[PDB]
Amino acid sequence: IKENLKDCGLF
Repeated sequence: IKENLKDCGLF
């Protein structure tokens, strides 16, 4: 949801 991009490198 949020984690799959936040704990990768987006927002």
